[PDB]
Amino acid sequence: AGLNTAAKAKGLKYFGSATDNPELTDSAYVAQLSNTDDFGQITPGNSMKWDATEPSQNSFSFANGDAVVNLANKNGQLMRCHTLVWHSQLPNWVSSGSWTNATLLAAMKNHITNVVTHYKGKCYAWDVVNEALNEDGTFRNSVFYQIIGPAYIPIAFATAAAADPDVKLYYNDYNIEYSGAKATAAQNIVKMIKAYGAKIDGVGLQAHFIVGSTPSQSDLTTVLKGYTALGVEVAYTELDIRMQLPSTAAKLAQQSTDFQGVAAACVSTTGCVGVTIWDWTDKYSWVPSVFQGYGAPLPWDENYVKKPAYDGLMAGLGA
Ligand SMILES: O[C@@H]1[C@@H](O)[C@H](O[C@@H]2CO[C@H](O)[C@H](O)[C@H]2O)OC[C@H]1O
Ligand SMILES: *[C@@H]1O[C@H](CO)[C@@H](O)[C@H](O)[C@H]1NC(C)=O
Repeated sequence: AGLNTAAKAKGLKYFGSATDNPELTDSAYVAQLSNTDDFGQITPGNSMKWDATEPSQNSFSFANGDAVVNLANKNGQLMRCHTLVWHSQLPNWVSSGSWTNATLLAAMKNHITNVVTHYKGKCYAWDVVNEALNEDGTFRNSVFYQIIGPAYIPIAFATAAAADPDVKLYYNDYNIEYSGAKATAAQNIVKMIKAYGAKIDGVGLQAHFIVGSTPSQSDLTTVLKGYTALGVEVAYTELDIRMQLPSTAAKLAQQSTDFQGVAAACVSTTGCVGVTIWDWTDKYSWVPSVFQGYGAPLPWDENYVKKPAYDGLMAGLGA
């Protein structure tokens, strides 16, 4: 019947989509987001980030995050919860602070404990740390790395696990889906977390790809299995395949094969639990505001009509 029914028939836990709170007032949008043939899982694109949830220190705010959970609960959809520790979308008090290791650690741990406890029981997975790596596999020089050093990563995981021992704890990043220094360094993050004694359950592969320049099915699968070999699960967490505009029939067809290989890579790898696309309609994609000249990245167009990529995904899921 749809992406989620097809995914589950192949043993995946879900096919799902991100969304954001302004979109939930569009009734036609909501109807399709709520179609559980296509979506069995929801990620909040923004309302669980640090700026949204802890706008002042020790002053938490959950209305917007909770509204997305409420919609998923209404529909019987799973949640992925996104994201606890990240260098972007920090409130001013974090980025402007004069910190020591002890005072930033206390603020970081408090952030994690409060947000995870609030959502205890409500999330399939958390993206506990997001985008901790440079492209060469060194650590990104965020405020957390500058002040705390590499230990911020396992400390974040351990803190989340203490607050909610049941939820799957993920490391999430982009450009870790293809073979290379960054992917290898993501494997090393998994190893480091476990060497500290902290828990890590999954690797989240953002999968912000480019039409005609998407990793091949074979490389995607080698990379997925490089993580599942480590005793973790994997998921594609933010899948979109941006095209260099303008859109054409030929580009739409290439986009379909590109999406097909992603889905098929996941099915081929036991331990790949699911795919989430980063929203579902071109109308609401983040891409054009960030990648000048690119767009049309998703399986439905800006009029909410399926594109060839929808069929590519179904074919990769063996439906
Ligand atoms: O802010 C980051 C973006 O920088 C990140 O951009 C990458 C860059 O490397 C790639 O071309 C990949 O396709 C893009 O997504 O994307 C995630 C975002 O949070
Ligand atoms: C910060 O302190 C924790 C001990 O609580 C430690 O694991 C970490 O390595 C320290 N980092 C720095 C730069 O001192």
